[PDB]
Amino acid sequence: YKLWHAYLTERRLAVRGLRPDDVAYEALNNTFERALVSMHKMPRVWLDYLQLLMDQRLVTRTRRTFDRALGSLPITQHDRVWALYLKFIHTPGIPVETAVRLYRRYLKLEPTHAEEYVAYLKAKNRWGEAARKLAELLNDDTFRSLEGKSKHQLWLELCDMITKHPKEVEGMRVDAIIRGGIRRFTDEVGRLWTSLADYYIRRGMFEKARDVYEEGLCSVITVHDFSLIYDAYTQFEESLDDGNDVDLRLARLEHLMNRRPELLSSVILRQNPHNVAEWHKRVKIFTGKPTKQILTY
Amino acid sequence: EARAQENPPAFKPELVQTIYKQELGGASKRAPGHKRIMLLEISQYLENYLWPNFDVEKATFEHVMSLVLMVNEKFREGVPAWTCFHTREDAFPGFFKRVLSLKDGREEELKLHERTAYVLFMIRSFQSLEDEMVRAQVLRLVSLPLWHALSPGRLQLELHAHEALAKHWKAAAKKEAKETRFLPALMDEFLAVLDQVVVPPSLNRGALLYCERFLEFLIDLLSQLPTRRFVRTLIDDRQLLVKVRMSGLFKYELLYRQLVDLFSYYMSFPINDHTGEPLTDDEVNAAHYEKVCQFQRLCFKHWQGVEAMQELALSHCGAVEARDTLRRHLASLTGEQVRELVCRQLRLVGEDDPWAADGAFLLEVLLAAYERRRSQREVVNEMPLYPTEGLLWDESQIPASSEHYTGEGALALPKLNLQFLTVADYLLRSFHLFRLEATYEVREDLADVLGRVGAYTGGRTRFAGWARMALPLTSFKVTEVRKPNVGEAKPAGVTANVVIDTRPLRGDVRSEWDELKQHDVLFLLTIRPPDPAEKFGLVYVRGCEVIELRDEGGKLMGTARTVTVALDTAQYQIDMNTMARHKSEDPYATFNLLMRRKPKENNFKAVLESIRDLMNDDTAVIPPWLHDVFLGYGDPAAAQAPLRTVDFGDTFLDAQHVVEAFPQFKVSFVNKSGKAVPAPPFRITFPTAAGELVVEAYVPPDPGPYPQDQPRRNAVRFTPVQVEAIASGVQPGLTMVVGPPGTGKTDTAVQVMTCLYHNCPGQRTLLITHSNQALNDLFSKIMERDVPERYLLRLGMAELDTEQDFSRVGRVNAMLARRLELLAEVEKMARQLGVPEAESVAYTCETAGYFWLIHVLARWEKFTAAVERARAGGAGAAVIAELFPFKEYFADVFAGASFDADMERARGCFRHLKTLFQELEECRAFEMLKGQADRVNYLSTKQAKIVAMTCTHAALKRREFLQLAFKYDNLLMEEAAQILEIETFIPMLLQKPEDGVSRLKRVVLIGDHHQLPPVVKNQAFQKYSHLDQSLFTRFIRLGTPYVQLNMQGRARASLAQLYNWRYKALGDLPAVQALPAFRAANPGFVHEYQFVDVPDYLGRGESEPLPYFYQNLGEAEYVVATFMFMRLLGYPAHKISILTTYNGQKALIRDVIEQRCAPYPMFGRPYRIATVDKYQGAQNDYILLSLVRSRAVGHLRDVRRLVVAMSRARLGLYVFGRKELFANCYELKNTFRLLMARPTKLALVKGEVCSRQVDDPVAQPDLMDGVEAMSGLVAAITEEQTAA
Repeated sequence: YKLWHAYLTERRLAVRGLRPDDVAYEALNNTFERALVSMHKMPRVWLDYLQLLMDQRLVTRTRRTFDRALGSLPITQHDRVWALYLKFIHTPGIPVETAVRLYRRYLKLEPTHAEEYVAYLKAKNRWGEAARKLAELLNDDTFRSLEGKSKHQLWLELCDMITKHPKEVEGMRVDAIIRGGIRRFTDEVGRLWTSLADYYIRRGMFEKARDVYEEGLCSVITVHDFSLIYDAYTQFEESLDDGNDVDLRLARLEHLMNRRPELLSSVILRQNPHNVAEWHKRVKIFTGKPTKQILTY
Repeated sequence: EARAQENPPAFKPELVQTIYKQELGGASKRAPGHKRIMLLEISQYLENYLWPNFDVEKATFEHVMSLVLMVNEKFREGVPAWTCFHTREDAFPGFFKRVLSLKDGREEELKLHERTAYVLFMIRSFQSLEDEMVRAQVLRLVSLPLWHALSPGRLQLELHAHEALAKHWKAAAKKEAKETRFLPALMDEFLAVLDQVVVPPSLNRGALLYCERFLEFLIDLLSQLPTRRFVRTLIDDRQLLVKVRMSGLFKYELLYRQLVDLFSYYMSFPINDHTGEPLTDDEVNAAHYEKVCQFQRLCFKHWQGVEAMQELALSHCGAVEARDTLRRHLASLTGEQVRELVCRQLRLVGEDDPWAADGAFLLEVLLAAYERRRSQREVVNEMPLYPTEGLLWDESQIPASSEHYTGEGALALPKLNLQFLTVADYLLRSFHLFRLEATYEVREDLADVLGRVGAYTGGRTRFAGWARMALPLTSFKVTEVRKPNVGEAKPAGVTANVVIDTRPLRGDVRSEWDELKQHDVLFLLTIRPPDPAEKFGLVYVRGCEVIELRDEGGKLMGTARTVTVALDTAQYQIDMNTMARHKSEDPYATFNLLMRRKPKENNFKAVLESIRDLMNDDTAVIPPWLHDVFLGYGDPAAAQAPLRTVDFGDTFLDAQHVVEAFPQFKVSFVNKSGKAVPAPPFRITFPTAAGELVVEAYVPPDPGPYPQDQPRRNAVRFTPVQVEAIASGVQPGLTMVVGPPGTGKTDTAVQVMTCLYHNCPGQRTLLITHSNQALNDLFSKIMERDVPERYLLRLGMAELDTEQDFSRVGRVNAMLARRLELLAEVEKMARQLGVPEAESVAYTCETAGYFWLIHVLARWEKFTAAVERARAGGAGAAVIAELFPFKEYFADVFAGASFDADMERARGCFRHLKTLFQELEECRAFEMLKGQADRVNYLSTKQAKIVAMTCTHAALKRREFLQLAFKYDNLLMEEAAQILEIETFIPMLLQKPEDGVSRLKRVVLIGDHHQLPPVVKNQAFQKYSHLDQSLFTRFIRLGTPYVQLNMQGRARASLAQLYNWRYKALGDLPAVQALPAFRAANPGFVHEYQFVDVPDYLGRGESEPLPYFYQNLGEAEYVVATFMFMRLLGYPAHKISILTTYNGQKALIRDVIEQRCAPYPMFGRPYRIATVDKYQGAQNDYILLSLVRSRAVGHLRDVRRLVVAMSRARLGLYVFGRKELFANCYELKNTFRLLMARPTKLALVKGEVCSRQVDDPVAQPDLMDGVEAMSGLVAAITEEQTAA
């Protein structure tokens, strides 16, 4: 093995400088295979042959050799192999598909490498898999981020990754997940409502965003959430048969501008359901419509 | 005996009238008595007197009543109920017409209960529409003109929504110019009858049973697509369910309520009226939003004088789409405003409907019509898997009287005979059937165990007794309450810690307590002794699944032992919400007993979970050419991309034989076999004149220089039926094999698997059975053909009884041992080739691949290119032996005769070395996956080319299989007539879809739809829901084309003809006709088969010492005397076996065998003393059947059990029972009539053998005329044998 070490080192020193398509490369690789005939349990020479085959760039030969080497060594030393073959996934010219499958093989043995995976997907504009794995790890509640990100941090990441890539997640349940997260996010309810509304907007389902903002105003608890959500709704009405439609735009904008004191009063009371003085002012908000004042009394 | 008289009596109606004036229900208000009906129908009252002489000029109420009650009792008993009317249908239509008015009789004209029986007969007709004569009766009531029963606006909107129907509608009118409202008048009469019940000193049970039967009839109507197609809108306009909700019969605090729940689940099912397809969720949303929008528009246009209505109209759909919003926008309306809205603007009720003048009813109709309701998938996903006390005792759903289910009541259980709406409906019905069938056995287990507990008072509970099936829990508290998944409104996981005491261990009970493993089902039961629910005060019973046993260190791996068990989180969440809203107790702390049960008999909950996952799977991943076949609807079109040319190989032993097998197929023998005459193997090509097959002979590529390396061969001279079955299995599609008794199913199936392994080396075979013995026989036949044991494996949860182990650990052992041998072989190969460092090439598995390329292949290429240059030279060809580079390896070669010969020998030895290296590379997995379980996963997922298992194991393993990336292309299954529906459909989805379409290409199902069906613990589920009918039998019932195995080769033909009449052209093989082992008669009896009469025995015949324990001491004594006389004749006792059609006969027979013969040195014991159904597939030389029953014919009248118990013999059968009892039943007569063709007295020869079956015996044949003479004979004979 040390004799084999000298042999392999001398071979790799001797073929250093020749072209990749020389006989010498295959000869040194065959000598390395003859060495692994004896030393299947050797992580050192295995990583040596693996880095040398990386310098060969033989995707399929290095692939078969990696698949054989990881299985030939006990688990406790494949780590020194992972940081090797992982770097190979970062090497260009091989399929992204093989990288994805090898990542699925890796993250099933040590899942704490999750964020690295996410980065590569962000590094490929494959948002339909990035957001998918992010929502996966967003419900695997035991997961502990490697970069120190909060569950809320990856949550905002997945919110943005759904909203900006509303076409890319086709096949997934964005609506239910964002809703149940609004049942898990207590600090950004208005933000989540507005984000899901914009995600429904960017898919041409304006009525779905309008119903979203409706259930948001009917679901908000604090004044910030209803303020931000109704501000989004007013901007959406302002932005979204030509003359009749422009006048309907003006009419709904007038609607919501007449409405903002109404709803802001509503959430002022959502904050303090027994604040009688704000009830005084909100009763005065409804002068001219005495039915409203009787209802508010 | 009356119809066989020379002058048969002329048919007379006076006798019928006399019968009606009595024992017949007609004249009465009460329904006809069942015992009398049993006496009458079993007397063939319909098939012989009623139906054969029935006429319109003679028909009345009494005749139709007798016929309807007889048809009902015939369906209740599971006998043919249509053949008599199909034999003579000239009068079958007219009665049917007079049937409808009989159902359309007004109240007090004809008996109510008689009209309930009429409704039941009409339900059976609507459910038996597969018959043509019944089809001509159901068509005119189930056709398009049924829309002529609708309101004018109803049909107008119907033609406006789908305009293209209107044209055909006019055609109907045109067709008229040169029945439709039967269901509608029935529904109006049903609403009236219901209204005639007092909601709140009691009403008649007739009305309740009528409503329940009508709900069952409507359920069967709307569970079947073709009849519901146009009855759906008819029942919708009929507003029947809306009344059924706010009826008086409904609020009566049960059967009608559950059947109305079934009707509500069915009438809103997501199935398309004309398209017949399942509607998506977006379609449902669009339909609900459309109708709601229309309603809003109507309110805007018709309700402008009512502010609230206008506000509701102005609001979006989703705001007013709920029930709260519906109740919040109406009660402001006057009755005229509600009528204007509902009848004119929305048209939900015709202005001419008698109920269109009632305010509250109209409001209720409006509320029912408009509400966002959750889908069926949501309803299923919100269901528990385990029941509580509300279902455990209720015989309305889960049965008490269900063991004694007479057929007389309706039951709220969905039943499917030929198909379903779609796939999801079948899945829900099968899962519900499995749950409700397991429910009765769970009730039995709990009742017995908590009876054994002897629970008594103390506000405590003290146990006078103990149960090995139930231990009292000492501590019980839930520790794990997970948050819901998004969308889900229930817990994601509920576990609880439960600690109980060993108490008196008794070196067994304590060990059993430890037998808990993960997923095993236990139950926490809370009971309150008042002194079975009344007995021990059992209140709550909730089940759980132990996840792991916790050791004394807090890790989920004295006498106090604790477990973490996961309970039903959905039922738990329901109970929690109900506690929070209704202040109810938390039963999660009130449990005080924990009970577990058997591992084999506790598979229900896991199968429910798998059926639920199948109910949640995104797509119908089944091949679309099989969804319609499994649906029972559409042309099967799944029979055999037909591969024209396929390799049959070792199928035919001779070229001539292949031609002989198929009568319609021409022989074009292309002889490339190197022999003068055609020889195996052979290739057969099928055309696409055209009845010709092109046969190309082939030579198997040499496997090397070793003669023992030659591949094995199949040897069975398969007949044309077996050849056609293997051919259908060889081409893609559905193959249905109906194989008779001993017709060679296992051989043809193993040949099919071998041809699959051979013609397509990239495809695998999935083998699914019902039993482990079937897999044993399949593997015993597989090893007998050239199929690599490295490519076959069998999974199971047992005894290894073959020579080889196809278990996963057997695969691990084969892989490891062959890996060690292979490395040594490689090392030997190197050393001999003079390669330096020969240890380094064989040291590493990967290296061996480099040695193959550099040292083996490159020596072979130099050899071939040297031998070609030498052959060109004209030098002696021995040159192959001179140049061959592997001479020292193959020392443990070339003939020099011809160029091609030595080239083939060299190529073969090279392919041998290539196979050695390929097996090394294939076993590299065991050097890459250390753990044996990882190696099992690697074998099933990558290497295995035939993966075998059973139905229960496949159900348990579907989840983990689809998880572990399992793949398989073609599947074969035996016992296809004994596998429950879900158990045979399950093995199709043990893997995910590829590109969105199924990878399944061949579905081979072999069985006998004439043999015994699957097992049901509860005899009520077969009576009511017909759940024992298998999927293969249902397919064949629809008209699935099947190859009929018609060559029996294991039993005597004179014995075979006793049951071969149930099959198509099932004959006898050459050996059964020619082998003297079949022409040998039985010693000690003149005849090789005889029916033995058994009269009363001291005033006793069939007796029942216990409840339901039917035995016959006399026939048992006679069978024991026969077996003892045979064992005195020297017959091998273990070659003779005793079976019985009731377990009581087997128990009494065991007692008598252990009392009278037991300690004898001359007398042996039978092979098996067991049951007819407990002898399925088994065989002996001599069979002795006990027909103990004498008063009731019993379930031995079934054709399936008759065939089974008639084909359990190979050489000799002795059947002992009341002959007149069995002769009186027509269904078994075809067999029984044969048994009457010989004497009914025991014919023995106490002095004898080499006699022939037909030839005259050369000794005096003695006759025993009764069991007493048999006993005297056996006593005296044994006495004379003992002094010798």
